[PDB]
Amino acid sequence: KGILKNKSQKWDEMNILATLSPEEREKKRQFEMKRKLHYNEGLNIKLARQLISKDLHDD
Amino acid sequence: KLNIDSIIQRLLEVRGSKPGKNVQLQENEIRGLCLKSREIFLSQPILLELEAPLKICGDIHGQYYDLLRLFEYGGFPPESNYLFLGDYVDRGKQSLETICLLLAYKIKYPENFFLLRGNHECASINRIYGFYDECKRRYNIKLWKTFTDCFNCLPIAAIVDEKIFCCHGGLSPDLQSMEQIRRIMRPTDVPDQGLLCDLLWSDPDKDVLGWGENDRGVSFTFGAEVVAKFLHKHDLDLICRAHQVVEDGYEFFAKRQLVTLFSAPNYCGEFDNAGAMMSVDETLMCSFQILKPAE
Ligand SMILES: [Mn+2]
Repeated sequence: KGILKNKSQKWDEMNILATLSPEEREKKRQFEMKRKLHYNEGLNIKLARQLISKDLHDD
Repeated sequence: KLNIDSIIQRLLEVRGSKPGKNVQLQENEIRGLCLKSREIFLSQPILLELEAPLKICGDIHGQYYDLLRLFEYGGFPPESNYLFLGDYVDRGKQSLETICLLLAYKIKYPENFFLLRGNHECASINRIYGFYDECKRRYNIKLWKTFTDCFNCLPIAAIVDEKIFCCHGGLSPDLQSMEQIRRIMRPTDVPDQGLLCDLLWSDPDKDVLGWGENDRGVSFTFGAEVVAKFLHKHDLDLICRAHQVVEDGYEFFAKRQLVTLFSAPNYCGEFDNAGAMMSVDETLMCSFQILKPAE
């Protein structure tokens, strides 16, 4: 029985319970920076394109 | 003639093993998966309208062992229905096993198993962030080209019971009508700007009023009130997206009107985040199944 077609949304509050400090303030800042450093896919879009381009001009 | 049951069996054979055990499918089988899945994607809407119940997952990034842990927790198809938000390849060790199992399940249960496009399902990101290198090492560059062709046909967003809007990244300043998503033609590459780029690239940001610049150097950030207005206009209750690793696997935004889901725990051996999956039941009640970080 498929669910592809072509009610009001609530939260399981017992599940949110089951799953700020200045010392914790630091841990969060460091994660945020780690994450920003990691997400650099923007830096290399041009490069990737040129690589695809010349692999085509190979033939 | 493609043996889907055999493909799945073989991929599922490593279920008990230590993380990183490879599965070696045949080249032609992998092509088969791409061609058959591409066909199904093109035949279904680019904007999925779906019914609960279902499980929604965020980024996997080739963490195959963790993909198997998710199905273990949530139920292997068809025990449960699935919607994945993208980012299946890159970053991790086993992009191939990951996408192959997902493509195989797409083919086996085409109306109970769904895959959206992420920003990594794109040649401009794929060339560099691991997938190309993986295809070359284990098979050939031609296989990567085949995957690219498949990815270009992936659907872009889903609406669950007219209430939950799902896409990989988030909103777009250009998203005024759902019809604009429906009008996007496939196959298509991801543009550098505009609607399709934003749906896969944008981020929520607490400190931004309206639309702001994105540290990524692509697309935008959007504030809480932008989310609120959108839900109001389109008569929805929740935005569900992926795209950013978060410490507990999921994270709420804008008084719970948006949730970020990220399914790869211990993300690429660089973070020690948990991974989460969202269970949506028949009354649209949402709960979270957490994959804890390594003890
Ligand atoms: Mn992403």
